[PDB]
Amino acid sequence: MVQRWLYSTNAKDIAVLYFMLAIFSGMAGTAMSLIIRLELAAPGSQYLHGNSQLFNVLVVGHAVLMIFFLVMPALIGGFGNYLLPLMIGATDTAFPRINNIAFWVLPMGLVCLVTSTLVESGAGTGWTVYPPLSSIQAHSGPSVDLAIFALHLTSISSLLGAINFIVTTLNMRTNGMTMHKLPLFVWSIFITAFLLLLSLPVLSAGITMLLLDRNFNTSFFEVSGGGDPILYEHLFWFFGHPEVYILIIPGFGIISHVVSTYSKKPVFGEISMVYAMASIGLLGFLVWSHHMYIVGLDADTRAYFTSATMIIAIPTGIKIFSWLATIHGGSIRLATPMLYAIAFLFLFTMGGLTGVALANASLDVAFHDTYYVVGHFHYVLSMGAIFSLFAGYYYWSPQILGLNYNEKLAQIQFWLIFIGANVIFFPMHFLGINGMPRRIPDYPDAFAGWNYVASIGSFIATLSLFLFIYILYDQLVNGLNNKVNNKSVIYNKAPDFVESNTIFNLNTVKSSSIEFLLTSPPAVHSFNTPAVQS
Amino acid sequence: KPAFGPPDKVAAQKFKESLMATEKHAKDTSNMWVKISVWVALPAIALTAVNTYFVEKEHAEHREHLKHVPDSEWPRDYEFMNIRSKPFFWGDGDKTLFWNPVVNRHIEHD
Amino acid sequence: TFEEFTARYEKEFDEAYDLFEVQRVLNNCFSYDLVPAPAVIEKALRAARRVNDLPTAIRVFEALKYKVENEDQYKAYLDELKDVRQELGVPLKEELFP
Amino acid sequence: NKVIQLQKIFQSSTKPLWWRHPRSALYLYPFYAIFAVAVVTPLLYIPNAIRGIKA
Amino acid sequence: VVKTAQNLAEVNGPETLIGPGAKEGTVPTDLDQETGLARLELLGKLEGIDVFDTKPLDSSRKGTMKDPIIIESYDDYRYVGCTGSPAGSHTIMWLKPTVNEVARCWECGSVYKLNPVGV
Amino acid sequence: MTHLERSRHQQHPFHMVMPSPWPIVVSFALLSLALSTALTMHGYIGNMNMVYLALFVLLTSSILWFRDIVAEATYLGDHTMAVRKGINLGFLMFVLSEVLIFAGLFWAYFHSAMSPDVTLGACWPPVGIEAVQPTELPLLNTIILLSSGATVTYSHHALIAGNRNKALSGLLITFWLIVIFVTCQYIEYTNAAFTISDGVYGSVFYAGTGLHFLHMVMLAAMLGVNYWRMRNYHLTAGHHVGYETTIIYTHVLDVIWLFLYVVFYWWGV
Amino acid sequence: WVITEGRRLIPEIFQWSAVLSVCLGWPGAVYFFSKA
Ligand code: HEA
Ligand code: HEA
Ligand SMILES: [Ca+2]
Ligand SMILES: [Cu+2]
Ligand SMILES: [Zn+2]
Repeated sequence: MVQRWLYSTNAKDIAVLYFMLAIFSGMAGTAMSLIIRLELAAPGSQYLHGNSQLFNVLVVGHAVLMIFFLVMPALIGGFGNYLLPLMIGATDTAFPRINNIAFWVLPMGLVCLVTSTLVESGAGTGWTVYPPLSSIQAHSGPSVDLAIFALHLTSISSLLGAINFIVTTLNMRTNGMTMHKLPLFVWSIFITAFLLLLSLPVLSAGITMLLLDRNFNTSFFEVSGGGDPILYEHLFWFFGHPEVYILIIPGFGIISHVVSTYSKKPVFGEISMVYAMASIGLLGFLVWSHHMYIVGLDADTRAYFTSATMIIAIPTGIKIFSWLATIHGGSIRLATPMLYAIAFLFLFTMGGLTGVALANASLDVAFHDTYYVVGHFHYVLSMGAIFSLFAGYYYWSPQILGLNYNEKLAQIQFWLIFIGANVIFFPMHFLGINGMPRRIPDYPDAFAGWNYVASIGSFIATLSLFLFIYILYDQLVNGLNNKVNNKSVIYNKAPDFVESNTIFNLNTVKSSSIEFLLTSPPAVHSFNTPAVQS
Repeated sequence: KPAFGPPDKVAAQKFKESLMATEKHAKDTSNMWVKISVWVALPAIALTAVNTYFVEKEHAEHREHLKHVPDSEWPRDYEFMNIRSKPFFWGDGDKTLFWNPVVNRHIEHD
Repeated sequence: TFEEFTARYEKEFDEAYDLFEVQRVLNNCFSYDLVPAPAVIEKALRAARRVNDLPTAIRVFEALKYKVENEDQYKAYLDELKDVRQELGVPLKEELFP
Repeated sequence: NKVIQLQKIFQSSTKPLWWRHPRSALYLYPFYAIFAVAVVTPLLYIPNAIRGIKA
Repeated sequence: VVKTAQNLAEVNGPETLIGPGAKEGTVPTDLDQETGLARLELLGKLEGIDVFDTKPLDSSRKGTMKDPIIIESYDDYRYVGCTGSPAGSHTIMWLKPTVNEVARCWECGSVYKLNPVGV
Repeated sequence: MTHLERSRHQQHPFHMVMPSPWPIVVSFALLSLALSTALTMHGYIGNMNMVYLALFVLLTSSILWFRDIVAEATYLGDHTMAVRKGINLGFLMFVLSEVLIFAGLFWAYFHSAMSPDVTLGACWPPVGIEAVQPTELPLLNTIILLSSGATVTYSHHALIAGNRNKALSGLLITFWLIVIFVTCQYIEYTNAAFTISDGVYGSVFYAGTGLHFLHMVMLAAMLGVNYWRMRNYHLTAGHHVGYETTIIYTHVLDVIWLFLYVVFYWWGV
Repeated sequence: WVITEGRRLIPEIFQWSAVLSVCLGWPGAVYFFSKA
């Protein structure tokens, strides 16, 4: 009905809408990656005739669709909207009517982005829209103007969503849930919302400065007029480095919850975990210019930014070890979410070691703007944030939807995506150390070796995505039959050693959150009488 | 059936007296700010408005003197003075939102 | 301490009024890092007889066999517990062949 | 003032909140007429801009 | 015909809560122009009553099968969180006491029987 | 209270709002504004009659959103004590974001001021710009804004005290003392020698004060809806959230002006 | 403790060296099989 979906006020329906928009944009953005790989498979322009445009435009579309339209609406708008009220114990959000406008301004941004792509110019500027190239003299069409308007819409959506989560967490908790006793996912969402609140306005200021400079004649970054194109870099990256932490902090809560349910032992040192999670968010505001090492800064500020960025590894490492200490003694259940979590623990540590290798300003003069950095951030994004998204889906979907998903057909998808992504993103570090630059459509012949191998691996991941789509179809259709036959696994916690099969069937869920105690699917009005803790 | 327990009767007379205490504190502190307004704010505005009024008329005669004689033409513009990368869309090609033809000219020295 | 540990589960097992509590206490006794003393195990056997559950008494040694970690120490527990086990009637898993 | 008699009207109305006040018909009907022109006219110029003809 | 409640016991839903409006030339008070759930809360404050319950559940006892801890709810179920007799002894285990069923707290052993007052 | 009566009421203090069409109507009005503005900037329409239409629909829809909020707080009465704390907390988190927008504008000023560019003069302000004189006219605005914070304070406490002639008079002076700020700022803009197109100096100058100028016009509108609601007996003596958020807004907006008076006027000449 | 730990530890180091050599050393196979 129109009223239920066009006039939505229920938070769960808004979460479903966020999910539904994320998959469509996810499929749209992962086909541009396929075309990019097909264009980079061999030297020479093979598929796109000679157009260097429509290559940069495709890269911009891919990056924006993957970041601002898949991970943001799924981790924050999809999981955050559906699960934070339930684990806290609130019936819905504090501002239920702006929660709808936090979503409905996203489809308008898609229209602005598509119509920007369809205008004769296009926006071939990168996701970092630097002023002098995206000025009015070099990009003379209305294309990047429409691209900027999409960023404003996403920013306003994220800001209004972030204000909602801070007030919801602070004064809508149940009768026993002191701020000291919270689930870790809620803590991650809280810290992420606080980072967004303090980081978005600076991006808005810089982006509006760029718009006014292109159309209102303000020497904001115009060289002829005293403007500085490097001020834009400061303004943008002040939102940029903290941003790489909005996309991973809610990814930490998912892993924290997954590894302590299929390993039947609670997390080792939770208070240190929340301390480390807050320290990464707080201290990420002091390291933004490591993205600006070679721009010509002073020698002494480079030393400061080199010393401050390595401190990031102290709390981060604490999270890596404390994850390896909560699985040491317990009993391990190797299911699909556990396989995703175990893969995450390895691939994210492989990404972080390369990251600390990049943190030294004296060495970054050899690894900047190469495929080395691409290989780096594709480990923490395509293997660090995507994997926790798959793990979260396989973790909560049977509880949310009420439909099981044929385990053995999902482990095949896991192995395919594992060995497909490792093929794409491991050879990149070899291309980067020989000096292969970024953002080029065609490369010298000597680089043709690992590029072919990486192009072969993209088809494996695309096949895994197609298999995942089929898994979705087989879950929605005849998914009620999956828990009748022996295709799926019903219980996420096996009985203990001295626990009989007839006593496990009176205490089925031994969980530390309200999420798994609710009916499947959860009711529209979940909490009439408030729940009591401790 | 009683639902709630026996009335506290101690939270009451501590909630009903704070309201009386609150309105009493707002009653006299309001009188303090009225005294500040009349005896500080009002004289301050009167002593700066009469000063601004006199200086403003001194500027006004200067502004109308500009129109009388172009004479030696308007001062030349530095390389950063008038920026016309893309003409304005609202009306003519080169006029900003607030334009005072008396003081803003934009003459082109070709 | 170990003696404090043994003397406090010797009291927990003596107060277990159902089959849910007996299987809850024994899951706590074997959840600790230390392997329990043979005095502890004897009281656990008495509890199973009190709540009338043969299969939990069988799982006591099965829990011990994986817990004791030594092939001779399992025999050490075996020898001292011969009298109580034979008197009760608990069969080992290998003898039972299930 | 009128708040008491306005309270009795808004409550016990069984109508959408923007239709409860008796004077609401004056705002809503002219709004949807102007609103339609506002969100449909810019959509007509999209194909004209894709071709490149400037009006 | 209908008069404002003037007390928490005379409340008969919403119509009684409505109040007498402020006289012309005076600043309205809350006892004059409150109308709904905000007024019902205000009526409770004037007495020694909190209309919304925020008290956690007791840790005084353990609670056995023959002496369960009674949890009072307006529905056919509720959610309770156990941490032990000294609050915080173990990790929280969420339970769902319902009508015709009691939660057992596999870690600690506490028992809860729902008390269904309502409807 | 009987057990039967208590079950005929909410068991929680939070407010459940009915489905509404304004979150999406505003969303569609923001696309028309975004899509019409992108066209008129480069032609493709011909005149700026569609931009005005988009702004009118954007404003009118927002008015009908606020029209619903006052109805459910004054006639249906869904703002319990817990709901009132969230609204105050939400506004405090909204003014912090507003401050950080200004913090990005002070950063843009200090970047070109501490080390002035070479295409400019070696100095700051650039060569040939007649900057606004801090003592003649802006000083009148400084005294006016401070006096606004003193007359809204006793208007707030007079409302608590219980007399409506002093409360109503405090807002009336407050509104007209803010309009004088807007008209006096209008006079200076139309009498200034330099424009927004005058290099980098005009960009940072008119972006800091211009953003404040656009915020003062929205302050007068907020003050105007509190005079209608006070005159028609909406605001009570112990429950006025639409007025508390207005007093915080005008006090915060005076601190921002004092900061803009020290660095853009005094320190920049 | 030397007798018990030996039966389990030392075989795993050999299995350890195999898997890690696969995840990290796979591109060596492609280069040798036919760098061509
Ligand atoms: C989720 C996304 C994400 C995450 C989590 C990170 C995490 C880190 N990143 Fe970065 N990064 C990006 C996304 C991310 N990054 C993106 C997208 C870019 C490119 C943007 C662009 O230019 O287009 C980028 C670019 C980037 C640069 C700029 C490179 C350049 O442009 O030249 C630098 C510089 O130092 C950097 C460093 C780090 C460091 C030190 C961490 C640390 O957080 C990592 C810490 C991890 C570890 C320390 C390993 C785990 C810990 C242990 C195993 C314990 C033991 C550790 C020790 C003993 C040290 N990455
Ligand atoms: C979330 C962010 C994200 C994701 C998922 C990806 C995924 C992929 N990307 Fe990358 N990429 C970026 C962010 C991302 N990328 C950014 C920011 C840049 C920089 C752009 C610039 O330089 O301006 C970039 C640039 C970039 C380049 C370099 C372009 C250049 O510098 O010129 C290449 C080269 O091959 C590439 C390829 C791929 C491939 C083959 C995949 C995938 O095939 C990898 C496998 C992953 C999937 C197939 C997705 C599976 C999941 C879903 C589809 C969602 C549904 C699932 C759930 C809801 C659980 N993208
Ligand atoms: Ca090619
Ligand atoms: Cu960074
Ligand atoms: Zn317990």
